[PDB]
Amino acid sequence: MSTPAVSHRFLVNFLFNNIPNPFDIAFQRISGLSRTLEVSQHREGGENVRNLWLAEQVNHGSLVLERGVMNASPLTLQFDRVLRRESTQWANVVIMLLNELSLPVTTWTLSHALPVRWQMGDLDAGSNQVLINTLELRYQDMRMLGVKL
Amino acid sequence: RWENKGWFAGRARDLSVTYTLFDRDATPLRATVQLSLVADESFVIQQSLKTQSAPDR
Repeated sequence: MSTPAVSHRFLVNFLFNNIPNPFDIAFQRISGLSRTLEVSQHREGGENVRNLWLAEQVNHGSLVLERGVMNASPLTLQFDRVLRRESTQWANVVIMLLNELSLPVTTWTLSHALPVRWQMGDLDAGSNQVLINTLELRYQDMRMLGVKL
Repeated sequence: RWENKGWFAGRARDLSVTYTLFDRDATPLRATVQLSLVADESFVIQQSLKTQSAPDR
């Protein structure tokens, strides 16, 4: 059987409408994409032994990203504009894992992602650590691709 | 001992049954009744309690 996919190589591509060039930014800690369907349980009168689950509404999670405090990229300059309320532009994000050669084995492809939260790491006098800042986006739809679905 | 007697007379102002469980053919087999009554005693008992307080001697 083919070997499963490990989780320490990944590219992320962003495409805003403010910014003319699509840019690719390296992260440390992409959190993880959930997708819940939100059923509800109904209880019938004469039926006491089975359950009844009724499908309603697909809920998508959130894209939480982590990287170090490095030079100003086109994405930390873009969260600065949205969190100062100077723009409300959102982007189409493409996230993909890479195998041993270079090849994309799975792709996640988020749509209309909106920057909603910046979170700075701690400043501590005895710490021995890189200052990590936490970024967080809310998207509208999600569409996973690739050969390793 | 009800209000001052060993019984509570009266008529039913209100009643509400709310069946909550059933069966496959729906024999109900759970009820939760919510009674509510009024006082309405008889006239012989009310006249007897009156003569026990100041019977005009």
